[PDB]
Amino acid sequence: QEEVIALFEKCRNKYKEGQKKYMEIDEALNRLHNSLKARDQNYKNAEK
Amino acid sequence: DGALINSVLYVSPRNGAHYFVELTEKHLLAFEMLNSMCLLENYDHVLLFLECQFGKSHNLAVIPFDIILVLFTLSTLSEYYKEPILRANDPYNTSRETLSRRALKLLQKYLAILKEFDSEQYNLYDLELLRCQFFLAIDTLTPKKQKWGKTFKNPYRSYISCLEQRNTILGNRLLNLKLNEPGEFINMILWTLSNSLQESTPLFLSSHEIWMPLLEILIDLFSCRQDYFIQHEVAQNVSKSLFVQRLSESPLAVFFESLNTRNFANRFSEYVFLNCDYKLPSDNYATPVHPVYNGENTIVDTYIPTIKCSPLYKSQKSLALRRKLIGSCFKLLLRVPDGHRLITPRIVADDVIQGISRTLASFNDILQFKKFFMTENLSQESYFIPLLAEGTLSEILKDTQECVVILTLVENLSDGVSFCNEVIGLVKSKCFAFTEQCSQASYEEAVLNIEKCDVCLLVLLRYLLHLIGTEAILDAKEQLEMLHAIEKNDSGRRQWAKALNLGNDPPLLYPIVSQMFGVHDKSVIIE
Repeated sequence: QEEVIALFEKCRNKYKEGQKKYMEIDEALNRLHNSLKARDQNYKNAEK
Repeated sequence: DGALINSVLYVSPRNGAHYFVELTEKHLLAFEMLNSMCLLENYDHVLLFLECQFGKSHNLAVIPFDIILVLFTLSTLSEYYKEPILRANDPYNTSRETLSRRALKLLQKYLAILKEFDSEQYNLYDLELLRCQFFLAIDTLTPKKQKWGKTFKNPYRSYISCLEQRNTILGNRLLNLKLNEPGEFINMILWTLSNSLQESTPLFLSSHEIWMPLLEILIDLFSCRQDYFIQHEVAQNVSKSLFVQRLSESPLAVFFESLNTRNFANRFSEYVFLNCDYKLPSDNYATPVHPVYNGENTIVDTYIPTIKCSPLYKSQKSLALRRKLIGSCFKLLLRVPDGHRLITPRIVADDVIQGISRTLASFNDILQFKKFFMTENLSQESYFIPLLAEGTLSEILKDTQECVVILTLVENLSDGVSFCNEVIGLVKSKCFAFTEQCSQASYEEAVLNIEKCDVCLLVLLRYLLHLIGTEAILDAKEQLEMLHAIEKNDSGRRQWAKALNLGNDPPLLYPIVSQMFGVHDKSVIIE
């Protein structure tokens, strides 16, 4: 039972760190998407 | 007539064009800037260039003819089926309006500017240059030979046109190129006339957003071009036989040459009134129609159709467009010298009048009939509408009554007394009166014929008032007797109103003539 409860502790820690990474990557991806759209519009205007 | 047809001060006639106007430095720079922007597919800044200086200055910014063609093609990129393309071209919709709508609005505003020459508002050189550009566009939009179913010439050597190296704007082929194909001009006309009354959302949107405004603009431009051609391109004095040959080359002659079919009269009558309420006679073959620009008949997922038009609105607009087509036909015809007839278009005024009368008298819905015969400006449509009214009246009297009384009302519009005497003759003959041979079972169709008869007579009466006014309605006993005979026909119809065949009251035109020129029911209520 001690091994299994320690297994759950490490499982929950890995779960929380995975969600932290997932939020970080999703936030970065959304910011990059919006920035890319803005940069595309800016480049099209400048080229024209 | 006006200055638009008789202002040739700044023209520099050439072999291809007689309206040609040379460019000045400012206009040359404007043309170069517009073409340069159009090359970069920066249509938003083209429209902004034209709109930012519209109505804010005395001098006028003239649209080049090739930019006019670009705007014509842009007007076919309606949002309802081209939303992704338009959003991709202009992701930041700074004008909060579609490219199609802005281009169409600019086209209509510049057409309005061209239709009246305000020499005080705009200097004459700019107006003449604008006329030259529009006429060049129209001459580039010459229809191809009709099919049952040369690249680009720039008159100006001072600048390179944007259309020289391209033929599509945003995936849509240029309007001139699309219509300069053997069976596409007639196809476009039939498409818009059929979809003007469709209840299907994509077809009605195609007619209402793209093709009816464009057809309005094209018909107006062809009318102006026809007037300019008759004023200048002809040789003034003529042996009355070379003039017919020149008229066969007129812009309206080529316009309607793509509509000749086999028999112009009946096929034209079906074409103008396509998808109307009239019963199709003699089992005429159905006219195939297809969308002009790829998926005009589809609605893209992103667009949500959120506009509803009442049936009266759609019918009114469609019938007005049909009247414009018929009026252009009659404008071409009325110049034909008497006795002679046109060579290239096999068209006769009597044949067209009789065909339109046959189609009108076969209407089973009164709403479209009235929409056709109710016009906001009597003087504009004065040269053919009375003829159609009298012809439809004659045909209705022919089918309703075995004795066809000859109607001379059109030339009787000159003398009100003669018109009133003829009305008295028709009503005393009981032809205009409600007919006794009509049975009880077929009372509805007889009512329809009578109400159409009343509409035709009302149109002729409005034209009579337009040509003579209200001067001797009671001073001349003839008009008083005409009013009393209208009352006699009122009593005749009231006889069967009391016969109680149907609860609905029959059409009685006494109140309407009273409101117009019956002096409010003569002395029934006045005295």
